[PDB]
Amino acid sequence: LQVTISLSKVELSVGESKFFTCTAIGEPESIDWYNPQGEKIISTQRVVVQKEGVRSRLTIYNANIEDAGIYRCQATDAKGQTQEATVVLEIYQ
Amino acid sequence: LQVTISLSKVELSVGESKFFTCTAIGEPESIDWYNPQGEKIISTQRVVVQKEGVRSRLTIYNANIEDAGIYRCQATDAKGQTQEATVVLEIYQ
Repeated sequence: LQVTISLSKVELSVGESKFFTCTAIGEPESIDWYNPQGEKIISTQRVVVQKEGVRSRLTIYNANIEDAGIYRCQATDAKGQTQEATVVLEIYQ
Repeated sequence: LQVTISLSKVELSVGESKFFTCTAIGEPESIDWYNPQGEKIISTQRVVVQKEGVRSRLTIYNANIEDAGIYRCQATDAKGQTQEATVVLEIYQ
């Protein structure tokens, strides 16, 4: 048994910060995050991704109105086949 | 491959409404939601749970300050063994 609670869309207020956990059940080889502009997110000082085994944590710090958009988590097994989940970030104020 | 994005805690504003999706990967026989007071949630007019196959959707409508708390999703395989995930609901304003 693996149980998860996931959300379609999350609302954030400017200045707030939140982390999202992505989980690949299977024998996933890689898990990456893609920002609402198509680009694999590389940890910065303010948006960090820390892979915690079979899970990957994207933490958005000090949110701003430009962080809005669809984020993708994308998993990859060892024969190069992918699978993904998307969460929608809204920024208010 | 099964991919999911889940949150530790979600903040809601009074009057707002949001749905949470719980997923049990395995051969889950049942999936139930427990409100922050320990009780299996029974669909009302305002808080509905609709089981969608291997997933269960808890929708909280017209949120109020009393909806705050920890919610549990709890899955049960056919030999009565359980497993769970918890999300934290905060209500502001």
